Amino acid sequence: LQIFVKTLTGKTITLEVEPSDTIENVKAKIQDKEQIPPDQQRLIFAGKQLEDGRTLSDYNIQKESTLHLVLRL
Repeated sequence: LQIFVKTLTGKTITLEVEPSDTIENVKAKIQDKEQIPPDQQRLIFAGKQLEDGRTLSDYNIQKESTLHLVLRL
């Protein structure tokens, strides 16, 4: 399963994910590609900030969904 994350430079990266992946799991995938610690990451889907603990399927995030990475500090 693949989703897009718009990166700090406006660039797009694709992430390979699973439907039951947690938001913490997605932040760890972004840490591996962009080297931003998960605690400095805020992830947005359709204007709403995603929270650690919940899964992609919990937010109805599906193939080709786009998350927005913005930095906290």
